[PDB]
Amino acid sequence: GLFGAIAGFIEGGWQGMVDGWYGYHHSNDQGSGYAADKESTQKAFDGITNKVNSVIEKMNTQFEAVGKEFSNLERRLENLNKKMEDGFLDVWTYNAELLVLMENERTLDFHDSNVKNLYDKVRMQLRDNVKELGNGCFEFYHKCDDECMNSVKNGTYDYPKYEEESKLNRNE
Amino acid sequence: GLFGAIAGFIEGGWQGMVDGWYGYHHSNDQGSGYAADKESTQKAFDGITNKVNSVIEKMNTQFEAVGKEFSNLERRLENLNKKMEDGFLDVWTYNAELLVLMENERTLDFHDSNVKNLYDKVRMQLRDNVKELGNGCFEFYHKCDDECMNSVKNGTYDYPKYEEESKLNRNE
Amino acid sequence: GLFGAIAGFIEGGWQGMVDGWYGYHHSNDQGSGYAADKESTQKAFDGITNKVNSVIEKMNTQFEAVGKEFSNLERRLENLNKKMEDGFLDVWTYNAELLVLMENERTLDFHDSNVKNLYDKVRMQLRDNVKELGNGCFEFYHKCDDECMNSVKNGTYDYPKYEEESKLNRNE
Amino acid sequence: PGDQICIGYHANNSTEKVDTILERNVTVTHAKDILEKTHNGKLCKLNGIPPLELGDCSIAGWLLGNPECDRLLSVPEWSYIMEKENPRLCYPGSFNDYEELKYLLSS
Amino acid sequence: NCETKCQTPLGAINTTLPFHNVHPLTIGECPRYVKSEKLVLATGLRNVP
Repeated sequence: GLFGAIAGFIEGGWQGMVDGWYGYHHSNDQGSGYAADKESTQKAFDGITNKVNSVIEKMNTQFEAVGKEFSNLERRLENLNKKMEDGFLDVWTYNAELLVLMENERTLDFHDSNVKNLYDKVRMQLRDNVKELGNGCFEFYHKCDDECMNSVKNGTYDYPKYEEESKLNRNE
Repeated sequence: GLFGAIAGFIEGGWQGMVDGWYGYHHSNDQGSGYAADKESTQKAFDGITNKVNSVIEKMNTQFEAVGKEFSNLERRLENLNKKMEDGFLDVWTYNAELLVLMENERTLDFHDSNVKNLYDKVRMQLRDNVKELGNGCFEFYHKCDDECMNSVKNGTYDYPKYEEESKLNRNE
Repeated sequence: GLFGAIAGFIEGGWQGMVDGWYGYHHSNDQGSGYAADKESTQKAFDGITNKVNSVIEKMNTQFEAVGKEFSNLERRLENLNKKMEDGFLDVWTYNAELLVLMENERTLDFHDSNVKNLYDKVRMQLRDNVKELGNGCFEFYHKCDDECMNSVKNGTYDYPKYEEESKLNRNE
Repeated sequence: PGDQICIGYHANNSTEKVDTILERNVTVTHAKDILEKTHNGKLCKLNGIPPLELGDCSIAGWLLGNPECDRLLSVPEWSYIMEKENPRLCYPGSFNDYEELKYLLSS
Repeated sequence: NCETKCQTPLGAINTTLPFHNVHPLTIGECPRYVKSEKLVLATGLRNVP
C-alpha cells in the first residue's frame, strides 16, 4: 500500500495466524510456527473501534417527521419542501460515500504502517546478525532457538552475544 | 513531502523522462539514459483516475428548478427560500474547497510514497554491493552493464555473483 | 504514530528544547546540550498555520437573520423552518466534528513524518561511522567534537575522513 | 538451512469487498456496514406511545362524526397517525385550514 | 406490539447507525436518508493469500 508492506515486499498474508492482526513466523531447529504480537494488534483494535465509534456516535439525533403536509392549494410550498429534502439528500449521500472511501483508504494504510513499523522494530534490533531476505524474513548468521526467538519478540535481544559468530558466518 | 522523496533527499525531477511518472537513470560504460517503471506508474495512474472518478461520479443528480416563485405578498417565504439556497451554498462551497485541499495533499503524498517505495525496493535488492549516495543514486562497488542494469530493473539481480568483487572494492 | 518516531522508537520528548519542534542532542568531550532545526521546524510551522488558516478562512460569510417570523396561523411553515434549521445543524455539527478528528490525526502523523525524515537524513549522511542505537541516537565509532557536530547538523559531514578510524573501532 | 524469523499479517477466508478513494472491490478480513437497510414490515409504537389508527376514515370524518366511520378507538394520547390510500365526507363541502388541523392533530 | 424510535411505511429501524436507505417518508429520531445501496467501512486489513 502506502508503506509497501501489505501486498508489497511482504507478498502474502498468513492463514495460519488466527491469533491477531500482525505477528511473527519462526523457523528453527526446534520447530516452526506462528505467534501474534498482542501489543501492536490490540493498539490497532482500540484505534479502529474508536474510529467506527467516531463516525457512528458523532451523528446528531434530531426527532423529525418527514411528510407531505401541503395541499394542492400550495404546490409552491410542496416544491420548497421537495427542494429541501433533496438538497440534504444530495449532501448526505455525497458526504457519506466520500467519507467511507477516504476512511477505508486511511484504514488500509494504517494497517500497512503497523506491519512496516513492526518490521523496522525487529530489523533495528537484529542489525547485521541476520541476512535481510527482503520478503519480510531475516535469516540468522548464527543459530537461534526458541529461547532466543522469544528474546527477539519480547524486545530484549542480545546482539554482542552473537556478534562474532555472525561476523564469521557472514564473511563465509 | 511526507515520505521525503520528492523535494526531499531526491532534490529534482527528470525532464528527460517522458515515459512515465517514476523511473530509473543508469550511468555505465555502455551509455547513460532514462527508463520508466511501467508497473508502478500504471498502478498510480489507475488509482488516480479512480480517485477523480470517485469525486465526480459519486455526486447525485437531482433535477431541480431554482427561481423566485414567491410574490411580494409573501416576503417571508422569499426569505425562507433564500436562507435555504444560501445554507446549501455555504455547505457545498466549504465542503468542496476543503475536499480539494485534503485530496491534493493526499495525492502528492501518494506520489511521494510511490517513489520512496521504488527506492526501497531497489536498495533492498542491491544491498551492500553499492554505495548509497543519498541523492537517490547507487554507485556500484563492481562493474555493472546494460545486461546487469536490466536485471536490477526487472526484479532479478544476482547479489552473490558480485559479492566478493564488491567487498574488495568496498574496503579499498 | 504512523511513522513510528513520536512515542515510537524515540520514546520521549525533550523538555530541554524550547528552541523549536524538532532538533538534536549532542553528547561529546566538550559538553552536552540541545539545538533546534530551524529549517524543518519553520517549514512545519508554515504548513500548520496554512492549515488552520484553511479551515477558518475558507468558510463562507452570508448575512442571515435566524428567527421565528411565522405565527400560529401557520404551524406548518414553522415546522418547515425548523426542519431546515435542524437539517443544517446536523450537517454542520457532524461535518465539523469529523473534520477536526481527521485533521488532528493528519497533524500528529505530519509531525511524526517530520521527525522520522530528519532521522533518516542524519543516518543517511553518517552511514556506518556510527552505531545506530535505535532510540534515536547515533554513537560515533570515532571521536566527534563541536566542530564536527555542527558539520553533521548543517548538512556537510566528511565520511571518508573518519572512515578508517571508525572501521577499526567498529571491528574492535 | 538457516534459522529464520519473519514478520507477517493476518489473512482469512473472508470475501467482503469494500471501496476506497484509490482502488475498488478490495477484499478485507473484516468490515462493518454503517447503512441500515432493514424493512421488517412491522408498525410499532413510537417512544412508548401508540399511533392513532384511522384506517379508511379521515380526520375530517373522524372529528365530525361521519356515519361511515367507526369511533372504536378513542385513545387519549398518540404519537403519530396512520391511514390508508384514499378517503371514504358524506355531505359534500370543504374544510377550512384542513391541513393545519391535520398537522395539529398529528400528535 | 413493539417499540421503535424511528418508523417508516415499510417498517421500523434499529436507529443505531448514522445512515439508512429504507424510506424517505419517516417519523422519529432517524438516521440520515441517503441514496447509497451499501456503505461498508473496512475494519480489518487487506486480504491476501
